[PDB]
Parts: sequence; structure tokens; C-alpha cells
Amino acid sequence: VPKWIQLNNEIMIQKDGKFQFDKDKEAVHSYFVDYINQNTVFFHNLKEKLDYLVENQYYEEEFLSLYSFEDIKEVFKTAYAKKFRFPSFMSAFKFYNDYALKTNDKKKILERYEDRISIVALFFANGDTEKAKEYVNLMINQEYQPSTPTFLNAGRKRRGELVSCFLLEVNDSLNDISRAIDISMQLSKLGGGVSLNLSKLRAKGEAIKDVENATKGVVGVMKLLDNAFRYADQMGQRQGSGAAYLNIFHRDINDFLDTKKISADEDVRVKTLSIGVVIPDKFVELAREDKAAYVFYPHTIYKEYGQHMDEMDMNEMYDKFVDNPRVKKEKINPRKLLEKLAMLRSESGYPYIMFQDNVNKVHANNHISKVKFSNLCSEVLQASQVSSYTDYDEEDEIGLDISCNLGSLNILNVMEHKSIEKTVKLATDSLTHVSETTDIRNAPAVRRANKAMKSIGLGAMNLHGYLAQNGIAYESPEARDFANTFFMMVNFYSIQRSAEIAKEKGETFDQYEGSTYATGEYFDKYVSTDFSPKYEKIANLFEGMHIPTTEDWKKLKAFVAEHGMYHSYRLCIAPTGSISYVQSSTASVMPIMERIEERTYGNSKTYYPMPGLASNNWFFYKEAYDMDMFKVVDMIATIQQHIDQGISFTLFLKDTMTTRDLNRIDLYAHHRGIKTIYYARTK
Amino acid sequence: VPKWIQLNNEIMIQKDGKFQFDKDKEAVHSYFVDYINQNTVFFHNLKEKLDYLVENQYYEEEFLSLYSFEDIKEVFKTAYAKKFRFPSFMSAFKFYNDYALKTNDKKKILERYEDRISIVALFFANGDTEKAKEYVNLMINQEYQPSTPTFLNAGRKRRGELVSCFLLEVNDSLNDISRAIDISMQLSKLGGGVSLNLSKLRAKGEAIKDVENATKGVVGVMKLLDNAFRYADQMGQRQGSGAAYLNIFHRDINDFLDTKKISADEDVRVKTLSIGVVIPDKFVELAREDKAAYVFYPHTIYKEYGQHMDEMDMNEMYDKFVDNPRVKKEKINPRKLLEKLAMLRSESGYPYIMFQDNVNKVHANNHISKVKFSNLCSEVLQASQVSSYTDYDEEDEIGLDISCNLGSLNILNVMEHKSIEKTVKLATDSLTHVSETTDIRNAPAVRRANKAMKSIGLGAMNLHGYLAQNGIAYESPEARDFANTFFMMVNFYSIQRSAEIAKEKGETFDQYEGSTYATGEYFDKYVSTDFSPKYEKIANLFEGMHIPTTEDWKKLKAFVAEHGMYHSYRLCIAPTGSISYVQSSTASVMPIMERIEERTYGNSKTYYPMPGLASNNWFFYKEAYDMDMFKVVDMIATIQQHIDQGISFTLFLKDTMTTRDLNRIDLYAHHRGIKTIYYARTK
Amino acid sequence: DFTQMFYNQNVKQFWLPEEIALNGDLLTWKYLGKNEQDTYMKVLAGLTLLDTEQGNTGMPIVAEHVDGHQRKAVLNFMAMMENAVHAKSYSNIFMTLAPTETINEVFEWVKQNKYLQKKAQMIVGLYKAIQKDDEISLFKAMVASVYLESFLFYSGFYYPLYFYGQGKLMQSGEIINLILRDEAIHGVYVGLLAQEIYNKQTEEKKAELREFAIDLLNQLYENELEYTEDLYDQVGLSHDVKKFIRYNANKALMNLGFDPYFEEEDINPIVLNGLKATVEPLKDDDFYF
Amino acid sequence: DFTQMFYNQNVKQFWLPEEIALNGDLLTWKYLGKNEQDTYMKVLAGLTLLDTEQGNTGMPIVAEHVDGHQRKAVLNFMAMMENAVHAKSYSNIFMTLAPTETINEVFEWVKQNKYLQKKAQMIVGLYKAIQKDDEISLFKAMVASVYLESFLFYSGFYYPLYFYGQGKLMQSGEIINLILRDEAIHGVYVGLLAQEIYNKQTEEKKAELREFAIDLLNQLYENELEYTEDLYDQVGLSHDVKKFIRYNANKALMNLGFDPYFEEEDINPIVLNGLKATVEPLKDDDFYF
Ligand SMILES: Nc1ncnc2c1ncn2[C@@H]1O[C@H](COP(=O)(O)OP(=O)(O)OP(=O)(O)O)[C@@H](O)[C@H]1O
Ligand SMILES: Nc1ncnc2c1ncn2[C@@H]1O[C@H](COP(=O)(O)OP(=O)(O)OP(=O)(O)O)[C@@H](O)[C@H]1O
Ligand SMILES: Cc1cn([C@H]2C[C@H](O)[C@@H](COP(=O)(O)OP(=O)(O)OP(=O)(O)O)O2)c(=O)[nH]c1=O
Ligand SMILES: [Mg+2]
Ligand SMILES: [Mg+2]
Ligand SMILES: [Mn+2]
Ligand SMILES: [Mn+2]
Ligand SMILES: [Mn+2]
Ligand SMILES: [Mn+2]
Repeated sequence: VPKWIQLNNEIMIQKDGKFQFDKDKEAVHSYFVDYINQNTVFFHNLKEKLDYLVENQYYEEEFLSLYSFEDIKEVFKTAYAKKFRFPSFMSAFKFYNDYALKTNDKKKILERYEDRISIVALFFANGDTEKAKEYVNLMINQEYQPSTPTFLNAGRKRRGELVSCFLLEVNDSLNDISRAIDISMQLSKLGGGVSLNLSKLRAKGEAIKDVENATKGVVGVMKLLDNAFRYADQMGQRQGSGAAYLNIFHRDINDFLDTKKISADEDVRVKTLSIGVVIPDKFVELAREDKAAYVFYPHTIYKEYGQHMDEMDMNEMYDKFVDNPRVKKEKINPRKLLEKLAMLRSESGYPYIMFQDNVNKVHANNHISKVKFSNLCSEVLQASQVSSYTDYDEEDEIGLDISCNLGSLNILNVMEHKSIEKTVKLATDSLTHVSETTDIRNAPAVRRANKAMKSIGLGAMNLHGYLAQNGIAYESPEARDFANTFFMMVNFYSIQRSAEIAKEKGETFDQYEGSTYATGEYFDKYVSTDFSPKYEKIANLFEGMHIPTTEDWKKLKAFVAEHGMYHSYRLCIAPTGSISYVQSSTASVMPIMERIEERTYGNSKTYYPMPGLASNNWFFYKEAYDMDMFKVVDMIATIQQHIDQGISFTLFLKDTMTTRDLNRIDLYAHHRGIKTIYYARTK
Repeated sequence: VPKWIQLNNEIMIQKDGKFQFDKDKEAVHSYFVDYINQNTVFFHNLKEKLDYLVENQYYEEEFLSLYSFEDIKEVFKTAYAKKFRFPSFMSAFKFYNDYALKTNDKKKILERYEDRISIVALFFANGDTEKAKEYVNLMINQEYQPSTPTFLNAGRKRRGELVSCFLLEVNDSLNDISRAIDISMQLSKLGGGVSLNLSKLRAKGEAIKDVENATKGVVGVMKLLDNAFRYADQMGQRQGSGAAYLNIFHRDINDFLDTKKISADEDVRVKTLSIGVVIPDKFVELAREDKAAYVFYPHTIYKEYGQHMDEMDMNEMYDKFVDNPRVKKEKINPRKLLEKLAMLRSESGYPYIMFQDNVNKVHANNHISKVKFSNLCSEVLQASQVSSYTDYDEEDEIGLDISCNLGSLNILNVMEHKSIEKTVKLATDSLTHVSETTDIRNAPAVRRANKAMKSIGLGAMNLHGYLAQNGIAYESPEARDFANTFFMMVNFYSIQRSAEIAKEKGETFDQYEGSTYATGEYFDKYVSTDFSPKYEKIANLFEGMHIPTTEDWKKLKAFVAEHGMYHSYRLCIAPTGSISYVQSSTASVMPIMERIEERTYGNSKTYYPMPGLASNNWFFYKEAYDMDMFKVVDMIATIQQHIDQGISFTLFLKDTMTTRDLNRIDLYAHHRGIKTIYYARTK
Repeated sequence: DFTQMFYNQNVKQFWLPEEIALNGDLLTWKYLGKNEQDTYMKVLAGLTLLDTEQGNTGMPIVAEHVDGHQRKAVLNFMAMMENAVHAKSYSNIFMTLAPTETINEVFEWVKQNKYLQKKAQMIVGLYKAIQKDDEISLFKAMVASVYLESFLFYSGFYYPLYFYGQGKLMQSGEIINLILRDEAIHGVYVGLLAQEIYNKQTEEKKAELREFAIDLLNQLYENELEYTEDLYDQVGLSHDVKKFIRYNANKALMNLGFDPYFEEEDINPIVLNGLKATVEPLKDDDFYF
Repeated sequence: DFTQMFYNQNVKQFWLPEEIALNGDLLTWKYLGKNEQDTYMKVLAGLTLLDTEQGNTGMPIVAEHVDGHQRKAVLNFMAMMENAVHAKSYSNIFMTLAPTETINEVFEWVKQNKYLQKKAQMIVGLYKAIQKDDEISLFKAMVASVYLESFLFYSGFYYPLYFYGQGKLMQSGEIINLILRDEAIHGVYVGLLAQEIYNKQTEEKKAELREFAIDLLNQLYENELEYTEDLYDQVGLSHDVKKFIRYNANKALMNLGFDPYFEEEDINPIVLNGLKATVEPLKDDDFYF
């Protein structure tokens, strides 16, 4: 057992009835005195290091060639002047095991934290030394964290794509299904998580070229996609991850759900394909009134109306579908379906729940399309247009496939530096740069939507960490007040930066003129409701920072009207799995699952306390499972009212609560305006 | 139970110790006087029938519009003038259950045998009334039988494709793999059996752009193809059938074979994809000498030499592969691999065995490409060039994917009518028409190969029926002499018709100038060796027909040199599974499995005696399992010497014999020049 | 050719009653009508009573007369499942849903019931008639056993599967599904042992054994129709239950290597939702001819 | 007062030989002398024979004659363990360590070995002499069964335990310890049933039953001595094994409620070292907040 691992395991050993949290710090020192410095490759000067990394195909020549060597050296010096120290052993371990650049033999460390941050900053700035230094100060203060793809791969020649969330629309044809399989394989090859909408696909027992009972339904397509994702597994590094979304009014919805049951046969169950269910308000109304619902055959609806079932508003179309004899449908019990969803989420955490009307009643780009499905993490909610992939030697009709750009603000570090505006604007600029530098040659609709929509996702993390280190309970009304104010400022500065980029470049996102930004509707609740903190403690937390008022929001609305907005979507709160370790932050805006988490690496045990955990804030670091899920829903809705896309919202349940409690949480989330529900993790 | 069912079951009720074969005839009468005539749909005249079939989307109106109604009436009258009667109940039952056109609800019979034959003939003639009458006389005499796709689907609006088998070359890339999956689904949707050569795909543990041990090998692609064929299953009517072919020198050859082991795990086992193994002469030489062999990693060979492992001759490059340190290889025991092949064929009948050198030592189009794999029935052996399917928005390099149209001569009916020449020429014309009117819009390499190669497959059926009905034992040297003479005549007249078509159209198949037809090498054994019957009985059997001599072959060689050949490939002997029932013929050139076969249909059981089975020819209808497989190999080699493509050669084994006997049969087949071995069916 | 394979499948299906918590069924049980509760109780008691005969007599008597150590072991395992697992599982379901006095009364009723008794005693009669070293009498008992395992249980299984397919009584329905899965393999296995005896017989003796099997099936089937109406008319399900009986009768016949007796019918979708050749090395000179 | 706790203990002890990987014994087996391997194979073959008959005959026949569904369930479970688990485990050991010819030879050797045939003849004879409703014949068979469980197995168990205790053949030894753990509880249980019958008798009848038990033990003992010498003389252990079987004979007597018959002796210390979520429906009030 290594010395740093012993020093880390000494945390659980209680002295005077208290955990030895400070010992973790010592572990970090050991982890750097015994391992990191010994296995870190050192060079006589930075010029030699850069030459070795470029020549050995570690870095890219293009992004480094935009700067003189003096500017690169100045950026590296700015990164190293902070003298950044990892506060916990797990932060440094996760960085140097997951993100630090290693030799081809994987035994030496080529990149420190400062080196990786400097390289990512130089990639972000695209030739501006001052902008690169600003990015270096942003990331070394740990105010902003690029996502795992961006942080890991920026500036590296041997790399995947910087985007890892992809949403694909699948049209109801064999050509479109095969193209969707191909694109899923290509994007999993790039290292991205792929979500596919299967609602347009006709159900099982439908007609193919006017022969009856011929379609295999969406379950056969799910089997094909599951095989494709198993095959494309990042060159045998990570398990291929894919998601399939189906509307709850699709007839296959039960069989869809049956793919996640343990009792399902081998020809029914898909193991590497996550599933999500899109639930329109009509289904919730039918379940609430206990009226029996109807699941429709999509192809009959398409034949009758010329549009797909998921392309029209089910609230106004459901009665017409039911009363139409030419539309084929099957009787179901919506309450039984809700109970089945709750039971499946209890067993396996699936499916993801998308409340379609909750997403689309605040969607700014409904003119382009309504949000029909979400991503693999159930937080990307954007307009998508299906593509018509025709036969060979025939021109395809390329639509819009969602691929947003991830990046997370560290709420604790951002707010302690009183730099919400600067961090949000710099993160928006970096996300815009990464979106502009993304070029996928095997996903035509993804590339077209990236060029047109210019959608980015700016998330936040360390919400619970910040609240606990400031003596605020996550379920307290003060925490929701802080979340409201902080995320309203984040939205304000994100919109301001998007409008500034649109003014500078002279271009907005495609079909912006029809958006609620152009019409000013988006700013309605912002020009009438003041989002300043209602509690003195939160106001003192925001001291030293200008909180945008209704007049500031009116000025921003006028600015957007005059200049437009560059990004169709700006904010989405991703789970932030492993980057939260490196940043010493709690994951996403979720409450912490455990105060101290026990992990097993190799044959060794390691202990990670939550950041800033001590005896004084032990009670404020309440575990997520012990919390009331209604108050967690309230906080997530408070944040969601300022996020244009969704939030990865995992439910944290105890083994005691039943499926009725899960359904109640889901229905309260639907009532409170929650757009997506990610997971049902049972303790 | 139906009256005809009782009459057919009365065959096995012996009277005076003999089977009541004549009862079978009675059954057909019943089957027509109680079911077919009552279930048939009669019109006032042919005009009303044709109009009803045209407007109700049963028939394509284009092929019928090329004839005036008087000509169509004359063709139908020619078909009905023969007064064709089905001699066995099973012939009529199989036609009216599998090939006769029925209504949309399948409650009535719209097409008689004469109606189907007339429609197929009118489609074949393409506006020529005299040619349509010739086709009608050829098919109503049952001298020639179009394949099941062509016979069933010719002239139908709801038809599929007329091509039975498709062969795809899969290049070593994710884009090519995805395109192969798409094309396999498209062609299975069209109803054709798809064969894919996986020998170019790099083995398991190869590098995908400098990251090693990343590839899943051919087994992952096999699983993808298996799921694709499961999904595309002819709209749920016929199970999707696919074939995978791998060279025996591929490193994955064991894992490949492990897909068919009955103890294979679900993550490896493949159940809807047939497997074939391509064995060069080098492997047989290594096994014979007991020298340990080496299987190779295709990607290392491609990197070192710039060509795929199956793209070059292993007999001359195996030592270079072994001595090359930059080529990666694994040690295997070739005798152990042969024993594994024999055990697998005993257990499940797989893999198909393709003796590559036996195919390519007489292959006429080696300049275009060597034959690297076979079809799903292991009888199509043609040159194929792999396609380079590139990224989206990039032009693809379209290669040649094999596809040929099947058609079988009924040997008994052809020789009874003394019309080898006329039947062969008319069948060649019909297959040329089927190739010309075939246009597949989702398989580009298949379309290009169909347009360029113009390859057709003219098979033969009722070899054993003709031999047994003429008092010739199938294993006798007289039977092999008859096969030699008959198939030399078939080859002569097929080459003559191909050259005549090339002369009349002024065009040959692509790259004909480099073929052995153009250089005259193909005719060598035909201009030096006489293939006239060596037995007086066979010569009497061939009386009334001009058997080509060496002078006729020299004249044909000169004619080909002057005019060329329209078809790259002309003769391939398919299994002819279910259409042999309608023709009252034994399946293909294979010996009969059983004298009387008991088949269960619905809740009833039926007995089909072999065509012409009686007391005097009971022992001439020797069952295949009771026959010496070495003499069957001799027969198949004798036929194969006159067939440019392969023959679907099924091995018929007894349970008592061991895997060593199967290996001996395989090695004798390789020694005798057998190109492919189809199945190892054990009694 | 088959005993080791069935050994494997049997032992890997091993389970215990304690694995399924039953108490949560009370949350749907309380919402059923009196007729539904009555039918369920009666069906459950029917299954319990028949399965006890199979555990105490049916499986042990067949194990006694069958030759072969490996067959005796598989048969012992099946007898164990009847007595140690299935019987305890049925008791557990009862004790969860009804008070002691109600259980005693239902069993008193079903014990006196004419249609349950007719089939129970017909089966037991054939087990009692097996004679030492007489394979014909053993075969007849095996036919009876297959009819119980693969056919007679299913008029009963229908109802728990019907609830299970609707989301009602899910815990007891899971238990019933595990039991049913065991009886299915028991029926297939005993069926193969019966076919072995059948195949050793002359053609005349075979025809005679076929007539026996069909005659027995007919007697049991006509009583099943009466049993079915007696239990299921009060909940309106008899028509669909009858289709399920015939479908399972056909499976039982196929287990005995016989043709289906009844035409194919579709089954209630709610119930559906509930539901080596000898290796010889190459010796060289096999490559030369 | 005891069946339920034996039921629970038996079912919680359930195991399969496949749970234990045996390839780890390959080297310590290879290293034994030919004499040692021979004795080991033969010892396990003798055990296989005993379990074959205990599973096929002994346990099922006692189950048939003992009253009460729970008592029958325990006895049926024990029967299954004998032939479906114990007897089969020995073949798992044989198939790992020995080539087919050596396996074939040892099974031929059990058929012709006079001591093994004599002990089987005696034990199985008593099982087959049980008369329905005759408690005395049943008692005699239960004594025979206790002597098989708690005495006769031990001339065989000695050797795997002797190796296990030296750190040799430890995977095979793990299987044997599981078998031994089962037989110990089987011997106690059958012993308690035998005592039930004995306690119903007059003092005169009891005196005769003790005579039967002691005469039978002595007869089996004398045969086991010859068997032990035949197997163990070639490995030098016969005297040690004899002490072990006497020790276990006393345990068998105690299981029958009788006083120990042999004097205590020091046993080889090596051998001593060898020893779903709950579901509620949705109410209309759960849709409003
Ligand atoms: N907690 C930590 N986080 C990150 N790096 C660390 C940490 N502890 C030590 N290191 C690394 O090890 C070096 C030694 O640091 P130490 O605590 O011994 O003193 P120092 O004054 O920071 O040293 P130096 O002269 O290297 O700057 C640091 O410069 C840094 O590179
Ligand atoms: N074996 C058969 N094959 C094909 N069609 C048959 C067969 N048997 C009967 N039919 C059909 O059923 C009709 C019944 O007539 P059948 O053969 O009994 O003799 P028919 O009334 O004297 O006239 P004909 O033989 O001249 O048609 C036939 O005309 C024919 O259309
Ligand atoms: C992407 C991917 C490829 N492969 C294998 C199958 C293909 O035959 C083979 C080639 O993939 P390619 O698509 O050719 O990958 P590449 O072009 O980026 O890499 P290279 O330059 O080396 O050609 O890699 C996998 O096994 N799994 C995968 O996920
Ligand atoms: Mg379409
Ligand atoms: Mg490539
Ligand atoms: Mn049972
Ligand atoms: Mn049973
Ligand atoms: Mn035992
Ligand atoms: Mn025991």
C-alpha cells in the first residue's frame, strides 16, 4: 500500500470522535512527493517540452502555431503563477489518472494541471495571448471547467471530438434507420454519447409497402442500435453508451419499457442502450382524470395527416386521433403506465422522463421545432428536424441533429471571486470556439445543426458544496433564493455574451427571427419579476457583484432585439461526472449522495470527503437520499426557470419508499415545471 | 381431413407388398376437383382477368403494354394448349401454395400454372410474341424453370427482386462496415440472400489509428450483420438469411467458427448468419505435411504490402508473410483446424467450404479479381472488387459486388425433348433479360456489377431423377459419363448463346479482353479432349442430338474470339429447393435424400415420392445417405469441370461415420477439383 | 441423450419461497370483488392439492421405477422442488391473503369438489397401478404425470397469470410464474422418458398406447371444461380459459411426441403478458488419393 | 419440535460442486505417489456407491413411510442432496484429476469389491425390507441409514480430510467438507426419527432393538476393518483410519440415543485440522399539489 493511500484511509480513523479530514491534504502532498513528481517528465525548458509533444504526435501544430513561443511561455507562466494545489487526494488522482497527458507506454506523466490548463486556454483563445491568459486565470482559479471531452482532448492530436452529447432524429424508413445506426457508430467512435429519437418510427405490426403486420417496431431498431453501440466502444476503452427516446403515446411504449425489465428475454432486452420516455401533458391529464388513454400507431397518423405523431401537439391532436377511424390505436391505462414507469425506475433507474410541455412552454425555438427528446444525460433540450436519408445516388434532405457544447461553472469558485459575469462570458466564448472548431464529416445533420444553431451548454456545479460551506441547507428556501438569483445572473450574462457575439460577428443563429428572443417574449418574466435575493444572507453572499434588475433586463432585451443572439441555446446543466473531482466540487447542481465516498481502485481503497466537509458543516452536507425529494424538485425547478435547456435531475430514493412515492415525485416535478428527470438511484 | 390428403396418404398403405404410387395421381385430381377449381377465380375472358390483375395492383402494366391483347391471348392459348397436368399432388400443392398468385386476403387463387407461365414468358420476351410463345413452350414442357424469385415475382406489382443471391465485399473500415450492414438490410428487404466477405476486416486485437488491441474482429461485424438480417426478414414472412465468409488464414478463423459451436456464449453465438470458410491450397498443403500453420492479422499485411491478405495469392505469399516481422501472425495447427471444421459440420452443417485454388485455377476472370468467397448457397463463384465507402460528403469508390440470376434446366425434360441447345439458349436469353431489368437503387456495387459483369446462373435439376428413370445408378461411371456429356453440351450452348448475344448487341462484359475467353485458354480442354459419351447406353440417351466435338468447340472458340462473350459467368448450379417440387424433379444435381419424403403441412401429413419412383426403379433411386460420398464427389467434379461457377454440393453423411470420414471427404473433394461444399447433413 | 442437459437446467432454476416478499399483495387484494377473491382462493387450493399428489406420489413413484442413476437424480430433484419449494410457496401465498379459518374452509370445499376430485383421483389411480418391471404401466403413469404438469395445472395458472398481466397480486404472481416454469420442464422431461418407452414398442402396441393417451386426454378435457365453468363463470372468463386449456393440452401431447389434438387458437393477451459425431484424428495418408 | 429447524438448516446449506473450481488441485494430485492416488480414487468411489444408494433408495423409501408433509419435505431434500449433489460431486473430482480409463477402472472395481458389495447388500436389504405401517422394520432401516451417514462414510472421508489438513487437494477437500457437513445433520435427523419409534416400545422390545443395533454395528464394523486394510495398507494408514471409524461409530450410536461402544483414542491431528420494489396504486390525490 502506497503512503498517500494510507494517509487517505487515515481519514476514516476517528480522532477525538472526529474524522481526520486534514489528513487528506497530507495525502495529496505524498501523492505528489512520492508518485506524481517521480513519474512526471521534465524538460530543460518549455520550448523542448512543446517540441517533444508536437513531434511525438501528442499535440496539434495548428493551435500552437497561432502564437509566438513568447506568448505560449507567458500563458504557461500565468498558469504556474497561481501555484495551484489540489486540496484533496482524489482531485489530483482523478486528474492524473483521467486527464493528464501520458506517454504512449502510459508510465510517465507529460502534462501537469497547469500544462493542461495552459494548452486548453491556448486552444480556446485561437491566437489571442491576452484571451489565453484570461482563460488560464479562469481555469486555474477553477471558476470554469470545460467538459471532459474538451478538457481532455483540447490541443491533442490523438483525440476524440470535443462534443460528446449527440441527439439524432430517426425517420420512419429502412434507409433512415441504417443511416442512424451508421451515425451512432461514427459518433461513438468519436467518443460521444448518442441519443436517438424513435417516436417517428412506426410501431410493431404496421404496414411496409401495404403489406400488413410487417414492422418489427422500435424494439428491433433498439436491438440494432444496442449492437451498434456495443461494437463502437471507443476502440475498446469505454462501454458504448447510447440512449433511445420514445413518446409515451407511441404504441411500442410498453415493449420499449419491456426492454429494461429483468424478466425480459435475450431477444427483447437491450443492455447498453439507455431508454427515455417523452410524456406530453395530455398523458398526465389522462392519468390524473383516470380516463383510459390510447397509444397510437405512428404510420397511420402519418398517412392520415402527412405529419409524424411526435411532430404535432398531442394536446390538440389526441381527440382527433382517437375520433379518427383511419388512425389505429390501442387502449391503455395511463395510471398503470405511470406505475410501470415508477417500477422500472425503481428496478433499474430507467426510463428517463421528459415532460414535453414543460420543455416546450418555455422553449425559445418552437418555430424551428418543438423539443421532442433529450440526450443520454437528459439535460439537452433543443429543437431538432428529422432528416430524409434517401436511397443511394439520391440527394438526402439533411435536417438538424442536436449536438451542444458542454462546460460547467464552479459556483463556489465563481461566487467567492465575485466574477459571475466574467466567468459566464469567458465560458460562453470558449464554448462558441469549441462549437465552431467542431467538424463531423460522418454526421451530416449534426454538422448542419452545429453550424446553424450554434448551440452551447453552459452548466454549473458545486451548488451543494457552495451552500454547505456557507451554512445553507440544500432544501432551505434560502438555497432556492440563492439558486434563483445566481442562475438568473448566469442567464443574463449568457444572453448578453450571445448578443455581443452576434453583434461582433454580425450573424445570429439560423431562424433566430422566429425565436422568442427576437420577439422579446423570452424576457417577459425578466422585465416584470425581480430576481434579487429575498433573504439578507443571500444578498450578503452576492455582495460585491451587480445583480441585474428589471431595468437591466429591459436593456438586455432591447440589445437582443437590435443585435440578435448568436447561440440558439446557451445553458444546460450536465451531470459533470469526473470533472467535479478535479475541480474539488460536488457533481452538478445535485445534492451530494454521500458525505465521504469509498472507492476501490485496483486492489486499494480510497476515501473522498465532499469538498470543504468538516465538523462545522457536516450537518449542512446532508446526503441526497436523506433529503425530501419535493424540496430537491423545488430547487431544480427554481434553477430550471433560468436555464433554456434542461438539467440532469437524478432522483435519490430510499429502499423504503414505494412506486407511489416515485410517481408522486415525478408528478410534482411535472407540476413544478421540471423538464427532465434523469435517474432514480435507490440507496 | 381432405380427400386428396387421404389419397396421398394411401401411397404408404401397401397393396400386395408394393407402394400405391398411382394413388398419388388420384390425389392431384382430387386436389383440383375439390380445392383448386373451386378456389380459382374465373373471368368471362382473358381481357377481364388481365384488367382486374392490372388495376388491382397485382400485375405491372408496363410489361403487358408491350403486347397487343391478341398477342397475350395467343400466348395464354399456347400455354393452355399443352394441357399440362401435375403428375404428383405435392407439385400442384407447392405451386399453388408458394408460387400461384392469390388475392390480397389470400382466400382465392388468381393464377393457374399456365397463367403464371404465360406471365413469366411475356415478361421474358419483352414485347416479342414469338419469343413469348417459345418461353411458354419451354416452361410448360418444364424444360426450363426460372428461379423462385423470378418465377414467383415476374410481372407482379407487389414483387420483390428477381435476383436470388447477392455477394458483398466488406472493406476494413467503419464506414464500409456500416454500408455493408445497410446494403444487407436493403437486399434482405428485397428478399435476396446476402453473402458478405469478412476476410478484409482486420482481426481482433488490431489497431484503429495507433491505439492497439482495439478492434472487435470479424465477430463484432458478424453480430451486427446477424442483427441486421434478423431485423430485415422479408417483412416477417421468411427469416432473414445471411452468410459470412472468412479466409482460413484470417486470425479470427477460430472465433468465426466459434460462432457456430453449440456451446458458444450469447455474446459470441450467431444464429441467423451462415458461415463459410475459404481454404486456399496452401492450408491443405500445410495440413497434409502436418507443419504448423500461421493465421494472419489482415491490417498488418495491408500496412506492409498495401494490399489485403485475401487480395493476393497465399500459395506464393504465405512464406513472405511468415518471414516478415512487420506482419503479425498466430500459430495454429492446420490439422486441428481441419478437425474443428469437420466437427462443426457434423454438429451444425457449418461452415461452407470454399476451396479457393480449385475455384481460381479454372476461373475465367482472374484478371478482374480472384474469387475470394461464395454466396449463401455456396455455388456462386465470381470476381468481386471491394468498394471504398468513404465519409459523408465524400465520393465513394464503387467496386463490384457479385449478383447473378438463377435458372435451372430440367435434365429429364430437356433430354426427353432432345432440346439441350434450344433450352440452354432460351434460358440464357431469359437470364440476360432478368439481369437487364434488374436495377437495385440501394446497393451501388451490386448495380455496377450487374451492369458490367452481366453474370447469370444457369443451373440444372433432375439429374438423379433422369438417371434413376433411365436405369443408371447415380454412383455408376455411366452416370458420370452422362453428366460429363450433358454439361459439356450445356456449357457449349451457353457459350454460343453468350457470344451470339455479344454479337447482336455489339458489347461484351466489362474487362472481357483480359479473360480466358478472349485469350482462348478457356477452350483448351475443349479443343483437345472429346467429351462424347464413352458408354453405348449414354450415347443412345443422347441420340437425336448433335454432341459437340473438338471441331465444334474450335469453331465456338473462333466465334468467341471474333465477337466476345456477353456474360462473364453463365452456369451455376443452385440447390433449387422448393421449385423442384413444381417441376416434378429431384433437387439440383444432388442425389435424393429419401425416396418418399414425409412432410407435415398444417395438422396434416403428406408423402411425396421421388419423381418417377416405382418398383422397377426403386433401387436406382438410391438415397444419398446410403451412397458413397467419394463417388458423389466424383460426379460433382465431373459436372464442375463444365460449370464456370460453383455447384451447391451438400454432403450426405451417416451418424456412424466420424469427423475423420468428413475430413477425408473434404480432402477428396479438394483433390478432385470441387470448388465449394455446401452442407454436411447427417442422417 | 438428454438427462445431463435437464439436470443442468433444473438445478440452475433452483429458488426458495423466502426470496419473494408477499405482504405487498394486500395492496391489490383488498380491491378485488368477492367473486374474484373466491375464484382465486379456489384455484389456488386446486393447484395446491394437485401439486401435493405430485410431490408425495407422482414424482417419487416414477423415480422408483425408472432405471438409470442420472435419471433417478433428476427425478429426485424434481420431487424435492414439489415438496420443499412449491408446497411451501402455496402455503405462504394462502397465509398472506386469508386468515386461518378461511384457508381451512376453502380446502374443505375444494376437497369435496366433484371436478377437482375427479381429475385428482384419475391421475393418482394411474400412479397406483404401476407394476414392478412393467414398462407399459409405467408409461401410462408418465402420460398421467405429463398431463398434470403440462395441462391440468393450467386451468388454475390462468387466474394468477391474468392478475399478474394486469399489475395485480404481483408478488404471488411472480411465485406462480416460477412454479409454472418448473412444471413446464418437469412435463418435458417426463415426456421424454415416456417417448423412450413408447419407442421400444411394436406398431400395434404403439397404436394402443396412442389410443390410451387420447382417451385419457378426452376424459380429463371434458372434466376440465366443467371445472372451468364451475370456477370462472362468476368472473366471466370461461371462454378464454377454455382456449388456454386446449393450447396447453397440445403442448402436453407434443411433450409425449404426439400430434396436437386441438386447432391453434390465440390466447388472452393479458395472460400472455403474465406468461456430436465421434472425433477421430486425421491419421495422414488421408491427404493422398 | 425439530423438523422446521432441520428444514431451514438443510435448505440454507444447499450447494453445487460447480461452485468450487477444481483445477487448483491439479498439481498436488500430480505429486502424489501411485499408491496414494489409487487409494484416493477407490475411497471416493466407495463413497459414490454409498451416496448412490442413499439417494436412489434409502432416503426416498424412508420418506415414503414417515408421516407428515414437513418431515417428508426434509427427507426428500436430503435424498436429492445424496444423488443430485453428493454422488455427482465425486464425478466432478474424478473428471478433473483422472483420465477416463482410470475412472472406468475404478467404477469396475466397486462392482467386484467384496466389502463394498457386502455393505451395500446389508444396508439396501434393510431399506427394502421396510413394510408399510410396520414401525419396527422402519426403525431397523433408520438404524442402517444412521450407520451409513455417521459411521460407514468415514473410512472414505478420512483420506480427503488427511490431505486437506496438510494443505493438499484443498479444492476436492472443500467439496468433501461440504458433503460431511450435510451427512452430519442427516445422521442426527434420521437418528431422532429412529428414537421416536424406539421410545414407543416396551422395555422388552427396546432390549431387542438395542441387540439389533449393536449386532448390526459389529457386523458392519468387522467388514469395514477388512475394507480399511484393503485400501489403506498400501499408504500405511490402516491403524489410524480404524481409530477414526471407531470414533464415528460412537457418534452414530449417540445419534440413536445409545451409549458409546468403543473406547476413546487419539485421532491423527492432521485429520482434525482437516475439519423489485413495493408497489402502491396511484390515488387521485397524488395528481394534485
Ligand atoms: N497539494 C498539491 N497539489 C499540487 N501539487 C502539489 C501539491 N503538493 C505538492 N505538489 C507539487 O510538489 C511540489 C513540492 O511542493 P512542496 O509542498 O514541497 O513545496 P513548494 O514550496 O510548493 O515547492 P516548489 O519549490 O516545488 O514550488 C510543488 O511545487 C508541486 O509541483
Ligand atoms: N393433375 C392436374 N393438373 C392440373 N390441372 C388439373 C389436374 N387434374 C385436374 N386438373 C384441372 O381440373 C379439371 C378437371 O378436368 P379433368 O382433368 O378431370 O378432365 P375433363 O373434365 O375430362 O377435362 P380435361 O382433362 O380435358 O381438362 C381439368 O380440366 C384441369 O383444369
Ligand atoms: C470504430 C471501430 C472500428 N473497428 C474496426 C473495424 C474496422 O474494420 C477497422 C477499421 O476502422 P476504420 O473506420 O478504418 O477506423 P480509422 O480509419 O479511423 O482507423 P485506420 O486509419 O487505422 O483505418 O476498425 C472496431 O472494431 N470497432 C470500432 O468501434
Ligand atoms: Mg418509407
Ligand atoms: Mg480506415
Ligand atoms: Mn409443483
Ligand atoms: Mn412438477
Ligand atoms: Mn451424501
Ligand atoms: Mn446423507
